[PDB]
Amino acid sequence: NPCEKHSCIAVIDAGSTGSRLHIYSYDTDDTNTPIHIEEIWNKKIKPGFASIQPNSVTIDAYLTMLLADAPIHNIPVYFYATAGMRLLPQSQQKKYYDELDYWFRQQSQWQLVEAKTITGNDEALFDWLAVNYKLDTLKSVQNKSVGVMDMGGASVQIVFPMPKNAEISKHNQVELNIYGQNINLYVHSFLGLGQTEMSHQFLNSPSCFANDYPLPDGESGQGNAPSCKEEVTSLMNSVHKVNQQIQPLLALNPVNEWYSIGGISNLASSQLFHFENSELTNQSLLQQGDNQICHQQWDILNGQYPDDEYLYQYCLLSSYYYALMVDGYGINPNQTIHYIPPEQNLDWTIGVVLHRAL
Amino acid sequence: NPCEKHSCIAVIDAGSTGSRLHIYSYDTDDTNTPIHIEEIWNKKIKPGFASIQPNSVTIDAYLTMLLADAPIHNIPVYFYATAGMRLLPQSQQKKYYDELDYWFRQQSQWQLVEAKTITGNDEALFDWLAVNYKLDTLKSVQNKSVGVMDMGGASVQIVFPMPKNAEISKHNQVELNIYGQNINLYVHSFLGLGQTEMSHQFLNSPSCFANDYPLPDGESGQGNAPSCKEEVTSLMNSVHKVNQQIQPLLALNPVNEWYSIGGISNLASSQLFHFENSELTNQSLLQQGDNQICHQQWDILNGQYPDDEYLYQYCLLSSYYYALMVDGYGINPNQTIHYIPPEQNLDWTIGVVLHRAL
Ligand SMILES: [Mg+2]
Ligand SMILES: [Mg+2]
Ligand code: NA
Repeated sequence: NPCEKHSCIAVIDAGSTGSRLHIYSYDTDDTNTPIHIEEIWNKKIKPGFASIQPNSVTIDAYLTMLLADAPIHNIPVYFYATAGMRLLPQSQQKKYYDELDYWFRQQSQWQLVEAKTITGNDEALFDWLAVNYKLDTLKSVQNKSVGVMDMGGASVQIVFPMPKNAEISKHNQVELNIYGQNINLYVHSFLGLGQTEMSHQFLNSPSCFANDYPLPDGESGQGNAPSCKEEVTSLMNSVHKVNQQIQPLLALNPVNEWYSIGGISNLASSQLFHFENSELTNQSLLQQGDNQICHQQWDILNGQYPDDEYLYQYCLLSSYYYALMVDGYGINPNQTIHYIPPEQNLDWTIGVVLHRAL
Repeated sequence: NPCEKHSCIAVIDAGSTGSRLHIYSYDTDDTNTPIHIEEIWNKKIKPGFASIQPNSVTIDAYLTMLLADAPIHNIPVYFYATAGMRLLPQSQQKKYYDELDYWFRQQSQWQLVEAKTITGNDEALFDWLAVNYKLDTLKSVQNKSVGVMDMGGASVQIVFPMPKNAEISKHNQVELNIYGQNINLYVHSFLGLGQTEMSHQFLNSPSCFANDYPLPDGESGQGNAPSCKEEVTSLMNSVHKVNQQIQPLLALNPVNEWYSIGGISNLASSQLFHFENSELTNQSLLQQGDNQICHQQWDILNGQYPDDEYLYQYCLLSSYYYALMVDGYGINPNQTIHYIPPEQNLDWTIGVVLHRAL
């Protein structure tokens, strides 16, 4: 019974591919900042909140599925949506939040505090705080710079320490003081470069799929990860200018340790890829995708690995993470990238627990 | 009931943003080819079939909404999905068709003949047949080349006469004999270049939205249609290589008359754009988007035109159409593009009526 003995709050991550409810217990320090944060309940549902029809009945069914069986009810709730809602204009988002408001009113258990769409810059800030909280690097001044990448379905975030730079948009910088230390971060979010959204530009690229994979417009896969990666790079850099925006800031503000969350954790953890110590390199990721998926015969590979719904996309995703990290951000292909094990349930929502007290 | 005296079939265009049921009555000529095709019923619903969750209740609700009030039944039904379903792997699509098949087997007003996702090349063939059926150019050999463009939510098609060519993929060429004439067409569909998918790459481009439009990541619009157009061109050409694929073939097989269907018809017929004779030029489209939407103050313009859900996108759409047609396909900016009025309910489904028999 942790909430009779500690502060508890519920935070919902309403992401593009699904929603995750977390209930956290915590204590606070002499400034009322959260410490000893523990997840006491987790429930994840699909699909994305923004993908459902915005009406009375659909929203009731969704929230009921997300929330009903939660072992404790009478606590404060934060519902924060990310890139799936950001694909919609505010006028269309309002329908969702109007219905969501009404639902929390028909019940007297949950105490809805806020429900809104957060910007990609806020999501990146919470990404950094959540990871660094878990690493225990917040309470003392660090010798080393820790960067975080979050690989989502409709957006990707990157976030790292950088002193205030009045040449760069205020939207891409954040200054916080936490646990008595002053931290300055660069934040950026690329909407359209998440997994789902970017995949929709390459479904008819034979280099991006296993041999003989049936592409939608009737051609056959003929995988080749270096080729697929160059196609993805054109979207990263010719369209979004990822390189031009990010590389000069990392040159001048190098990151010593990189951590990633989001889909890359699942792929790295899957039966198809082999990585030690919950870390990878981009070079090993591209070579493994090239040999274990791109250059395999699809029907054979599909039969060997029956229980993985993302299997058909692994040539593409391997290629895409390499294009993003190496050709986009400029990270060296042999640089270690730590990824958080998916079983740990780490998303940015611990960031909300902390930042609201700051 | 016309179907007691004429052949009737139902064809459903299951597109990315909605499904449209059409019931056609027709007679046949001496070769059993349809003539005198008349739409006797139309019903359109949203959202797209691929956007719903696939289970018994949801598909029943969707199919009931689409079909249940048709004045005529006891007829064959063809359900053909397009790019919305093409975004999904066959394993996910299969769930939708298994539930759809069951729904039809559980009733007796409709005789399902086929329910399947068609390729964008099939969709392009049907786009050309539907338009030329309505122009009455199919019964006699033409001394004018007619090209057809279909602007969808997830793909765009282009299709035009081109003699059979051993160097072009067979998948991009179609030969058919109709009404005693032999017609060879080049077909192409670009998955990811439809309006909805494209627009997801540019939601944070200030050049693509009216002044001060709130972009999702917190920057402000600062519209400029030529600048937006150049951004969209990088998707067209640096990613999809539209120019390299299409321009050489139009150079060798010039089109005399261009017809467009899909979203452009709605935009051009809206209260914000002014065109006569159901035709436009790319030069005028880009000018009108630039001056009438891009360079306006968002809140002022939104207050002036409350009744149009697409208004916020019109700076981006005018620029995207120009990027697609001018920079992608090579069409001269002063060349007339005819658009079928939206009231006419012309989509490619008339092609299905004709094509079966050939
Ligand atoms: Mg996420
Ligand atoms: Mg369509
Ligand atoms: Na997309």
